[PDB]
Amino acid sequence: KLPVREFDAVVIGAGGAGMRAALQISQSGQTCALLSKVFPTRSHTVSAQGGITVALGNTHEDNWEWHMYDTVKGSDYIGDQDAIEYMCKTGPEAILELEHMGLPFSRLDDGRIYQRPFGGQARTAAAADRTGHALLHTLYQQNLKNHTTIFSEWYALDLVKNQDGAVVGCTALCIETGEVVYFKARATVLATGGAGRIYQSTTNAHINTGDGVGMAIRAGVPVQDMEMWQFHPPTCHYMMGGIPTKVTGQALTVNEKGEDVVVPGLFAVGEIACVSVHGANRLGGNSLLDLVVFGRAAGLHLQESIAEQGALRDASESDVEASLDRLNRWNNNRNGEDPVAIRKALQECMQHNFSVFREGDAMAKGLEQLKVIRERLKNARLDDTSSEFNTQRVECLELDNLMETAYATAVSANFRTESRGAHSRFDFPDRDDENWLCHSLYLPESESMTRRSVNMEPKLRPAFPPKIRT
Amino acid sequence: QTIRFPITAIASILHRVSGVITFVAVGILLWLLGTSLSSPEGFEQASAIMGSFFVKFIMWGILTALAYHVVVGIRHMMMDFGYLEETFEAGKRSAKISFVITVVLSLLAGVLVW
Amino acid sequence: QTIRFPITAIASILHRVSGVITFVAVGILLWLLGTSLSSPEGFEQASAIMGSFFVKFIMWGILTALAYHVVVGIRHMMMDFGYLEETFEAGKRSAKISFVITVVLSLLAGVLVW
Amino acid sequence: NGVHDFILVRATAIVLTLYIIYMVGFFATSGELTYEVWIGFFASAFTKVFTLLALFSILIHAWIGMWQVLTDYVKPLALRLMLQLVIVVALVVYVIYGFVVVWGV
Amino acid sequence: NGVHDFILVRATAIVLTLYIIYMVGFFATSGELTYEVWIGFFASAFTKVFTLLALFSILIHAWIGMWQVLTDYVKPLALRLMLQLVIVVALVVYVIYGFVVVWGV
Amino acid sequence: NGVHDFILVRATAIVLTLYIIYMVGFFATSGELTYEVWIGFFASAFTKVFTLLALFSILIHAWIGMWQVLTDYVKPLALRLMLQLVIVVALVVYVIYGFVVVWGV
Amino acid sequence: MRLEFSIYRYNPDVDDAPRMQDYTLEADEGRDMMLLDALIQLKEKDPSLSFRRSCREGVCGSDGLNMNGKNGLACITPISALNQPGKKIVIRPLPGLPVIRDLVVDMGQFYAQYEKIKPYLLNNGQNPPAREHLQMPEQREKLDGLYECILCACCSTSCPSFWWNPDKFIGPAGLLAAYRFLIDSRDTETDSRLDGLSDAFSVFRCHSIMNCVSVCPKGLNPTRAIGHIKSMLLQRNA
Amino acid sequence: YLLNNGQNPPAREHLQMPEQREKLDGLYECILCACCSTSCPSFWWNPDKFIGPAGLLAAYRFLIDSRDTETDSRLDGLSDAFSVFRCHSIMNCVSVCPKGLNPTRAIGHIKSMLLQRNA
Ligand SMILES: Cc1cc2nc3c(=O)[nH]c(=O)nc-3n(C[C@H](O)[C@H](O)[C@H](O)COP(=O)(O)OP(=O)(O)OC[C@H]3O[C@@H](n4cnc5c(N)ncnc54)[C@H](O)[C@@H]3O)c2cc1C
Ligand code: HEM
Ligand code: HEM
Ligand code: HEM
Ligand code: SF4
Ligand code: SF4
Ligand code: F3S
Ligand code: F3S
Ligand code: FES
Ligand code: NA
Repeated sequence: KLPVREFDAVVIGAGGAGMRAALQISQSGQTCALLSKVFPTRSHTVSAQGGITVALGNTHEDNWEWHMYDTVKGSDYIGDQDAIEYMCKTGPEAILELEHMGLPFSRLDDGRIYQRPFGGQARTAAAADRTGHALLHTLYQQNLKNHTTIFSEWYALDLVKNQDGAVVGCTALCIETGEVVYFKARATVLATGGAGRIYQSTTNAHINTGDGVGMAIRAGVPVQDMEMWQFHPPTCHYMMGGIPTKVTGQALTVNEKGEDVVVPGLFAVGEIACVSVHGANRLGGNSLLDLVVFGRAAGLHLQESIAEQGALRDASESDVEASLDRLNRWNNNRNGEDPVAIRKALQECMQHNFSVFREGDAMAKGLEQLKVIRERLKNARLDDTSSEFNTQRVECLELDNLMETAYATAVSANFRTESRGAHSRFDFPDRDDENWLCHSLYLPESESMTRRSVNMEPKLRPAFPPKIRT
Repeated sequence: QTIRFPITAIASILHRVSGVITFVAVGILLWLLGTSLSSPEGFEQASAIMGSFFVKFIMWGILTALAYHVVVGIRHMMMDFGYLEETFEAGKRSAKISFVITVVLSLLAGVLVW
Repeated sequence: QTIRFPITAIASILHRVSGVITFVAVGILLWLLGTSLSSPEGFEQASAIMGSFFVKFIMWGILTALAYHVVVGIRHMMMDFGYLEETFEAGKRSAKISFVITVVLSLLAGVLVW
Repeated sequence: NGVHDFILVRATAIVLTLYIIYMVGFFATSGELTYEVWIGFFASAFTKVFTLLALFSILIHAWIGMWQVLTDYVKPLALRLMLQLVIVVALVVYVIYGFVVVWGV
Repeated sequence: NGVHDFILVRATAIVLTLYIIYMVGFFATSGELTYEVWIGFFASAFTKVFTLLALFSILIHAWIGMWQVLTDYVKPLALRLMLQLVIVVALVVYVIYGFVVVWGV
Repeated sequence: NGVHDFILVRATAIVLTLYIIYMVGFFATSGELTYEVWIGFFASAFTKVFTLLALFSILIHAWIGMWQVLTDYVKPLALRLMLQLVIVVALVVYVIYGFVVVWGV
Repeated sequence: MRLEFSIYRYNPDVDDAPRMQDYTLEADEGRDMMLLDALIQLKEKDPSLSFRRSCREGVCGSDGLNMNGKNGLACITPISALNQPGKKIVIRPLPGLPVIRDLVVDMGQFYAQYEKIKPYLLNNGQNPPAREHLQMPEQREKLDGLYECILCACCSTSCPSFWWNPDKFIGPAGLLAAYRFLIDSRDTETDSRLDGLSDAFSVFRCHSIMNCVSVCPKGLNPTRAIGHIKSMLLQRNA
Repeated sequence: YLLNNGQNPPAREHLQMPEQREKLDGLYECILCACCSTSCPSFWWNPDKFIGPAGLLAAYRFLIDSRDTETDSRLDGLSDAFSVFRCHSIMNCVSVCPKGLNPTRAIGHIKSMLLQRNA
């Protein structure tokens, strides 16, 4: 019964990393959908009091080799540099390609890009207080330029997963129409990001209902180190981890052994998509640099991905029954417990026992706390009976999303017997570099944890070992 | 619906209202000039009609509204010539002084009446 | 800067200069007609003002410049009607004949003066 | 267009300013007006020409003025059209009456 | 536009040519002009109507003429605008004075 | 343009209708017209202003009328142009003669 | 503070147009809060409310609420400025907008009006520079008041001239965009935009109301745009 | 021919109330037999400047077919040329029409709308 429309590219999120993706799919030409939750400019990216960072050449010399040196000494030598390779080699190109869009970046008296200093040793630029504001506004103005058809004020509740294990589209539930639709498309780029809503005091905004991990994990898509979580100095600010992917775009899964395999029909960029180029302390604006240049790569790497996987099928139109039965279960609850109290207790437990300090005894204590709360969560009452429109409805769904992210971080506190990078422990303050030189991995259906090895940056430069932090 | 602070609206409306009434003024004054100049037989007649206190009230109103219109018109003129600078304080001081000189020119009409 | 051979420039400028002076001529002649016709008391007065040799110089100049303007105007008219053919010899012969008839019409003004 | 209107309004307001200055200045320096002096100050050239110029400029100005009013406020189209007709005939009647009353003296 | 101007200039120059021909032809055939004959040759219909037509055509012609001059030479814009205002009031004053001086006879 | 012409024609036809009604109504209620009564009914304001308004409106109307005729029928361009010149001078001469014959009474 | 709240209408789809139901809650005095916190606290008792909130820092024009008759940023405007001596704080939705939801009303007319100004650069293709654009910061120091219009629709709904003719006008910010893409020296397509704006009586429909500047949430100058663009336009078509 | 700037208010099929179709039943069957066109007195003298009756039936069809939103550009493009008004309301063509179509109706509503715009 549900009306469906055939597409070649859909995007989960509108601005930040998403604007880039939809713009590159527009200049591709076939078709470029644009779904979101809020009107583009209202995206969290608009809070932008920190400038884009890319070396274009000051009065002095600045090479991409120094770029790699500083961006790796910052990351505390934990992740692979293939993505750092691509970043430090393609950044300037993309930033100047954006500067040709008339993007109002502040210049120097000669007429050249302005540059300022930050932590570590010579390029942390800035336009004004509103740098990313101008970034988003210019990407939106180019969206107008190429007439990309935005579908704003909607939601994505879950993705599609067939028998052979592919993704061929996404469902949607709106606020202007409020009726679920299905956009079927081989390319579904989860580029939304953010979860901090599950905590009390943080920098993030309330539109971040924590979905980029919600649909992923619920659909059964794995994740990499959902506990790499930076707390801006002492308020939480960033989710280093997120869905896995590569520099070219496609997400990754694992078999019963643990070998990384390309997932059919999924993509990811933006602060959600993690390649750990931010690590312990993100470089100033390397999530910004992520959403710009990694997204430019996600655009330039479209034909290479669609050619190997294409002309697939739907799960006999029987997988939309998954989210359909989720919404039916929504059509189940009449009374019970208010979801507000559930979220309250969860938030409390997590900010209590999974911030900078995670103490083993209290770690298992909060584990069983959040676990019993998860068990009892099923029967939740519903404050609004409205037929046409409300807010509460989406609020309801966001619970079944928010909590899930926290889960992963909690579990990972049982998988790291040291204080590695931002991750810190009272019972383990040091940083061992012999066992967990590799990423973590949360397997959804088994809810378990495993490891995933990392390369020692061989692309074009003789590698260097992890130095001592002194 | 209600905003309670239309400081500019009152200043502005007073322009089109005065224009709309002066547009019929000019016709009343064309009539008065016509009926007056025709001969002596009318002149005193005309002054006779310049006499009644209803008519005196009107004519003073005609000329007061005219003065308001002229002054606000000059403000629109000079302010758009670029000869006047833009800010809040300039706007409120222009309102003040224009209103004062409007009442001043009004008093001139009163002097004519008396 | 200097070109030393603006044959057309002199012919052309003489058009806008004469226009600019005739534009004030027409006002001088409206004044003269006004002050003349008002009554007999002015007519001789007007002729009195038609008298001075400065004034006679002016009025003859008014009418000479007028004649130049009229003639060049006709050339612009006929030449653009397509009734006149284009070439160098046509241009120089038109210059010659127009200038001759301009001086001829000038002489008419002199005859009026005398 | 629109800048056409703008410029005509500003310029004709300039002429109108000069007028009202001169005319109500004469009212000022009246000093016991009389029929004799009244017809005196009117029968001139200067007064005659300046008053006809004033009425003509009021035409060319108030036309655009009421056009702006009746394109901003009175919404129905047939109404606004007939209303502008009434007002334009009002102005042209103003100027012609002006004629018959100044070139009769 | 521009062809509008072109055609108005050519046509009104046609009427002006006919005028100057007729008027200075009367000057030619004057033969000892007198006040009597002067007011005679003016009080006619023909002369009255043709002179008013002449002044009107001079308006409609010299307007565009000085527009061309002051759009080619006087470069600053505020200047040229006020200059055109002075010149246009000059022409309309010309025609109205013409009125007061021909329909008084 | 074209709707400009349309509206001017309709409106000036409205004024003309009102005129002919009033004027030939006076012819109706004549009741043994005399020179005395003839000059009587003309020397008024109302008649004077309404007749000048009528001739002016006939100008502004018949201009566009003959423009339409001579853009539909007379094909050669030089011809049609000079023909419109003759007709427009005819109308302006109509209105000026009207002047000299109504503001003389 | 223990407070009653009185709003326009908390459910539009109900048959009746007006609905002034009594909001009630008991709030504390020993801790300040902002209007959005009032919303957060209420939303669990009177369930049928709705609102469009984004950022809790007021940077993306989410909630430009016009309460009690005065507009402001809901994430800049606390409650004390509403609980003045007297009663009946008024936080009704915004003006002149379609009643499609309680407080997240439509802006299609507004955003479309912004759209009709072509708010984007355009280069015919000349490449005077090679690697990077060439612009003297003398521009940027006078461009710092155009590229932060957060589209909160405070000024647009607050223009007396714009009201009567909603479609024929262009609004203040719709002109801030034009001016931005005008005096940004990195373009050369001034004339076409100018004489496209010249045609419509939209530029001049302004009566220099100037109220919007005070009412602006960012403290932006639309009057300045209305000044220079009028100057330039006049200069062209004179 | 239709033209959609690109907005997709619907998803699968267009949205139109048959109240249009019951008043659209007299435009989309012009069989181009050139009876009315050669039978218009107004059109004769100026063959190129006019637009003909059926040339206006097409305009009206693509006008009051609610499935478009590009009325103004077509209207003020037609407004420029004196083609719409070159009509003297001859009305003979209706009798002469082979299909029994109403061009006069098109000449009526399009004049009304055009007048409404450019007044
Ligand atoms: C003061 C300050 C300092 C900063 N410092 C740094 C720094 O040091 N380093 C750094 O890297 N960055 C920094 N940033 C940038 C910022 O913190 C983020 O890193 C960055 O904005 C991430 O943007 P994004 O494109 O990845 O996400 P976004 O573009 O915000 O992704 C969200 C998108 O998805 C949409 N969306 C929202 N909810 C949903 C949903 N439920 N379903 C689907 N779509 C949805 C949104 O509308 C939006 O389009 C700073 C920012 C500020 C304000
Ligand atoms: C004396 C008779 C006058 C008449 C009949 C007249 C006519 C009008 C009318 C009716 C209006 C309002 C309609 C409109 O234009 O929006 C108007 C506006 C205006 N008037 Fe006059 N006016 C007169 C005097 C003046 C004078 C002396 C000035 C001096 C500068 C002036 C300046 C203006 C200006 C600038 C406007 C446009 C401002 C606006 O939009 O309100 N007016 N005119
Ligand atoms: C008698 C009073 C006249 C006045 C006040 C007058 C006005 C003017 C003026 C001032 C100019 C120069 C400005 C310009 O147009 O570029 C001009 C140009 C012109 N005049 Fe006249 N003119 C008069 C007589 C005539 C006559 C009798 C003719 C006969 C054909 C004529 C033909 C022209 C032409 C063709 C031009 C345009 C050529 C050019 O650009 O120089 N003028 N007119
Ligand atoms: C009394 C002197 C009148 C004159 C000099 C005059 C002038 C003209 C002329 C010459 C035409 C034919 C040229 C054309 O427009 O196509 C015309 C058409 C027209 N006349 Fe008059 N007319 C007069 C009276 C009237 C009156 C009283 C009406 C009353 C409504 C009227 C209504 C029309 C209309 C509607 C047209 C256009 C219809 C068409 O194209 O044939 N006319 N006018
Ligand atoms: S008032 Fe200022 S901040 Fe608000 S929408 Fe308008 S331009 Fe933007
Ligand atoms: S007369 Fe009717 S059927 Fe014949 S061509 Fe014209 S529109 Fe078609
Ligand atoms: S339209 Fe009016 S409200 Fe201000 S910005 Fe312009 S004067
Ligand atoms: S052009 Fe004439 S023939 Fe009929 S369709 Fe129109 S009235
Ligand atoms: S909440 Fe986003 S702007 Fe105030
Ligand atoms: Na993440």
